[PDB]
Amino acid sequence: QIQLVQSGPELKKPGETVKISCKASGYTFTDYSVHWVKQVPGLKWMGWINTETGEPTYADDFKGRFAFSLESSASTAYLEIHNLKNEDTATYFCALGWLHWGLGTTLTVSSASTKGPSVFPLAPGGTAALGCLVKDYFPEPVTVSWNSGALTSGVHTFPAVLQSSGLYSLSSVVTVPSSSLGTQTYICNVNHKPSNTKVDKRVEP
Amino acid sequence: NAQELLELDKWASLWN
Amino acid sequence: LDIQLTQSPSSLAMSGGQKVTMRCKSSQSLLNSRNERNYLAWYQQKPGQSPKLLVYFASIRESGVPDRFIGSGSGTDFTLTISSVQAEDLADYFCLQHYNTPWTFGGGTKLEIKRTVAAPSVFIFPPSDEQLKSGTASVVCLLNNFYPREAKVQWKVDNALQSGNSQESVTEQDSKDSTYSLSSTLTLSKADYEKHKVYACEVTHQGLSSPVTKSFNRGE
Ligand code: NA
Repeated sequence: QIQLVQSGPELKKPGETVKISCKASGYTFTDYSVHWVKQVPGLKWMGWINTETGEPTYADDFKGRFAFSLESSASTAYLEIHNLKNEDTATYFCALGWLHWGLGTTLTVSSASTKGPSVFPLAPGGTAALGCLVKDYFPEPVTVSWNSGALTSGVHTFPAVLQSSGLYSLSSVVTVPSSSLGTQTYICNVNHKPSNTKVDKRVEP
Repeated sequence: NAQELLELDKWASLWN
Repeated sequence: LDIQLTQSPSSLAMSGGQKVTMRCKSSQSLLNSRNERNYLAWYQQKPGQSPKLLVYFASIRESGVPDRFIGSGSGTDFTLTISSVQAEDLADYFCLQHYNTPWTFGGGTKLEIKRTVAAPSVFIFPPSDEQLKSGTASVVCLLNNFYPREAKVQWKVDNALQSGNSQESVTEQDSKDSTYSLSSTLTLSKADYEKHKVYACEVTHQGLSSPVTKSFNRGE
């Protein structure tokens, strides 16, 4: 019955403004406060907005660059963050007090523009490890498989890190028998849709 | 009653 | 003064069917004398998902939430109990006080699957020749399938400690063997890379009797 629908993921450059919407349904919008919470991979309360008067109240750490607003006839609350900084990269949630949370909106702040990955080999007891370094792409996500999905056992695709450069990188690795090195091909399949990049990298000793 | 009181408290705690 | 909330334990390794207990301690009473409710709520949060309300007013289970979840306490001390914990309950859990603003969250309890100690299998990868053309070198150290999560990975360059220029990433706990895997990536300019001969990552872990070092010499 109660629903809070947030806008989609945002990609922003430093100094820009982002505007995130929270569309409420299933109850009387103007009777109950909407709160905003920031989460970086714990939770931090940003403040609340009075949905009747429109008056915002900001937590101490969110006092200059942050603005809560309403479009009351649309039962919608807005969060604006101005002069974006790298520390603003996070997931933002609206909430009907403690009762119900929105699905959240992710925000990534980076100087980068769309960019395809470079894919480099991570070249190889009787256990060998091998992999692919998927470097310097933007934005998320990439997908990686091995031998077109035929190789799944022992595969670890690490979560991407947003590097100092503002570009993502990750590695995907797999362990295999040392004796398979001469008798089998290992190819990583990397897809990055935003740049139409598809790379199949053969990894050899 | 208890049920009505719980609803009252619940929603009052969420008020502007 | 701001209400502080202390949540423990920060991590708990469970076995299906066990009783799980986590606690929330507040710096000020959360009991509203006007309605005799405690303004504390408990939430469950799975990776990449939003928090879901489990218990509100400290001890009232949210409708639809399984009866294995139980909140208790009053004033400054609260607990969330999972009476017979299930694999589907693997998640982060946290408390929230909404007695006064600013609202404050406990630091969370992360539930994981307990298993026997497992030493990582360690591998080191030189940068590819192709990458070096770019003017950057990535050196990667892999710690494969270990438990528990705690591990120390120390880079060394020409046999000296190198504590800068590296970043770690860890996988989610494995669905089949309940281990973790970790990468540590050392990023250097081509110039800084070619100034040294020896690259090594030394791994300390509870499952290893002494630290293991994997290394290579440029040119072998
Ligand atoms: Na984003």
